[PDB]
Formats: sequence, structure tokens, C-alpha cells
Amino acid sequence: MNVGDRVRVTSSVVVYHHPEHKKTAFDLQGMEGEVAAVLTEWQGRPISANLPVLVKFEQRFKAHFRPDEVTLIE
Amino acid sequence: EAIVGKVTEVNKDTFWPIVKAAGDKPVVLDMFTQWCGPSKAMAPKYEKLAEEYLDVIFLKLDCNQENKTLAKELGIRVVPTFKILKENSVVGEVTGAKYDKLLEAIQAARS
Amino acid sequence: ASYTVKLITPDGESSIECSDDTYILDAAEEAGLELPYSCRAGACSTCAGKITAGSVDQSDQSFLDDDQIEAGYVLTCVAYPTSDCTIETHKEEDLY
Amino acid sequence: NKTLAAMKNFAEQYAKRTDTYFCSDLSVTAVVIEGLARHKEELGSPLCPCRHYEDKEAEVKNTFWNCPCVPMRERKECHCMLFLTPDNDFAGDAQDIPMETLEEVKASMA
Ligand code: SF4
Ligand code: FES
Repeated sequence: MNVGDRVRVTSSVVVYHHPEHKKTAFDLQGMEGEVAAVLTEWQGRPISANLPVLVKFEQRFKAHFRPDEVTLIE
Repeated sequence: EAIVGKVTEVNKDTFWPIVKAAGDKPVVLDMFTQWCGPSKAMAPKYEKLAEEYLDVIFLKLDCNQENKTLAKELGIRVVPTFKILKENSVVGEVTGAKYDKLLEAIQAARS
Repeated sequence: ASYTVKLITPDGESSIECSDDTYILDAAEEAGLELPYSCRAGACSTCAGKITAGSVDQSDQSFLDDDQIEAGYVLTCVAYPTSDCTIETHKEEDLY
Repeated sequence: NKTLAAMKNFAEQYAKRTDTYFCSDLSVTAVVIEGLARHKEELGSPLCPCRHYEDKEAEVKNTFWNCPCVPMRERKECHCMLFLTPDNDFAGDAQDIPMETLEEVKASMA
């Protein structure tokens, strides 16, 4: 994956920061956003974000996933 | 060189010599940090295992900046993390403060 | 769109030109100001600062209750400038 | 130390505001706050005291593991056991921790 790709939540992902159901559990599975960033480094030195794929969805809402929780589309 | 029946703290310069000197007794390594809750929760229960299984060397590694190179050689991200060795080499691992796991993992080594 | 933010650092006083669609903290950083922070998503109380005068738009904030905002606080990592203003930085140590 | 305070007060208020609860063994909670705070005092950010990094200074600028970290923030997953969801075998019915507690857990810890 990489920035610009479009993806769909193919694995159970329960966030709580969704404006739709703010402060309350909500499964993101099924939604199609777009990878906005992939966190592996920072100034050449390695980072260790356990959810390095940042996806930006519909309604200025974005969330973090692992590579397997998402599948590229096309 | 480590004291059996007790948890021995090692460093980058003493881990491999102690391991290479356990022979048949399986070795268990606690890779921790001084201020990490779960680790602290395991501490007590980790000692008693040492006191209870005299046929297994129990060790601990402070994963600070002094031991950064060994910590990297072994490999760790979650704290705590237990590496299990038997005959000069890592054979299994358990990450997290899981007593039930770490244990069944140990019992597998005592074959 | 750009207002002029005055920051009261415990080390001195600084005045930066923060745009209107830019956060006070991110604005502060473009001028070399080393203001504190942790999450930068208005969920903690680290970037926390205080308003002496002016109007912000920390609408993306979520950690400061209603009594803390009414008390005049703000989270600079999510705060937007709405007018010229003066914010005191490092104002967490006495927010609770 | 004043820094250790704020870290404690952040803890309490963040738990209440998200309905997360402190672990039944508040000692575990005191060490996550201690190390959480002992990081701000060194790196400038409460970088999670329960994981191992290759470059703390960097982890901190990225901010992924700055407490409250992305996971705890998006999925209520607090690996340090500072914030536990109700339906969690380690939880407690507390969202506050006596300041006297941390101090005594700072010494007993040796
Ligand atoms: S919420 Fe995340 S950053 Fe905060 S103590 Fe838990 S694991 Fe660490
Ligand atoms: S870093 Fe969390 S509100 Fe500023």
C-alpha cells in the first residue's frame, strides 16, 4: 500500500472517534477511505506505530489500521 | 553463573554466557522496563515461578539504553516479553503479562 | 486570513503571525517556538494554554470539560485563531 | 514533583471522560503514571512507558505512542493497563488514584 490508494475495511475494526457515533463503539468494517500516510520512519530513524496505515474516510474522519485490516481496491 | 531457584538479572555482557551454561535446564528471559505496569504485575508471579521450578534458569533483562544492543539482538516491542531458550537458542516466546501463557510455555520446555 | 497571536511563555513573551486556517501550536512552530504537546488531537492536557484576551476555535478539542473552557483554557494543538489574541503557554500545571 | 501531578490528573480526567477504569491494583496504575511522567520529564512527551523503541526522540515527534496513544484514542486499547474498558477482567470501579498512593509506590518500587 501507499498514499493515494483507496481501501476498504475488510476486518473487524471498532473505533470510538467516529463523529457519527462519537464516544461510542462502532465497527468500521465495510467503509472505503483512502490511505493518507504510512508510518514507518521519522527523520530516518524508525518509528513503531502498530497501526501504520492511516486512512482518511468520508466526513473528515480518519483512522489507523494494520496492513491486513485493509484491502486495496482496483 | 546465575543463581538457580531465583531470578537472575543479566546484561548484554552476561546473558549468552549464562545461557551457554544451562546445559539441559531451559532458560526463561523476562525483558522488561522499570516503569511499565503489566511488567510490574508479572514481577511477583515471575519470581515465584523461579522459586517453584528449580529445574529452569530464570533471568531478567532491564531493557534500558545500556542494554540497547542485546535488546535489539533478541528483539522486543511489547513489554514485558519472555524469550524461552533451550540449548543455546531461543525456541519460543510470550509477549504480554500473561501468567497462563508464560506458564504453559515453560511447561512445554520442561518437556 | 491571519490574526496576530501573542504567546506568554514562561521564558519570555512572543508574538507570532498565525493564519486563520492554522492551529496556534502549528503556527507557533513555524517561527521556532518550542511549545509543549503530546497527542496533538485535542485529547490530552499537555499543549494546554490559557486565553488572556481574544477568541479561538478549539472546536476539535475533546478533553477539556465545559468548566475548563469557560475558565478560559484552550488546547493549542487544536485551537484556531478567530481574532488577534494572547495565550499563555505551559498552562497545565495549574489547570486541575 | 509537579510533573508527576499533572500526569496523574490527566489520567483521572481521561478515564472519566472515556468511561475507562483504572486497574484494580492501583500500584500498576501508579507505575504507568510514574514512567508515563518520567518520560515527559526526559523527552518532553508522555511517550508510552510500556513499549520498546529504537528512537524515543523520534517516536515522540511522530506522536503515535504519546499518551493517550492512537490505539487508546481510537480503539480504547491501553496496553499499559492505565485505561481499561468496563468489560475487562483487570478493571476496577475507580477513575481516581490517591496522590499518596503513587508516592508510596515510587519507593516500594525497588
Ligand atoms: S493509553 Fe496508550 S500511551 Fe497511554 S498509558 Fe496506555 S498504552 Fe501508554
Ligand atoms: S497534545 Fe493532546 S490536546 Fe494537545
